[PDB]
Amino acid sequence: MEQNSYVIIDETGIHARPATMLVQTASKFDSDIQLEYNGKKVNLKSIMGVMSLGVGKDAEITIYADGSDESDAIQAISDVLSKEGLTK
Repeated sequence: MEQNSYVIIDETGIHARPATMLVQTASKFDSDIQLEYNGKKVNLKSIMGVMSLGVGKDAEITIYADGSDESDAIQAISDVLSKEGLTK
């Protein structure tokens, strides 16, 4: 299983807007990607979780992936994350 950590830079804190794309692009692949935040792991396939993940700004989040696209899913995430600008 391959994961990926990041830092929130969006004062909006990963919301349903992005959480959607991330979650989407996450499962959209196949691998079993999971969201994490300050030891708070969840399902990167559900918003209710990514949303209730209080992905506040200045907060460091993470995402896991265990499949055949895991790495590919991780590459998509960071992309979606940076794509929106919730991180870096």
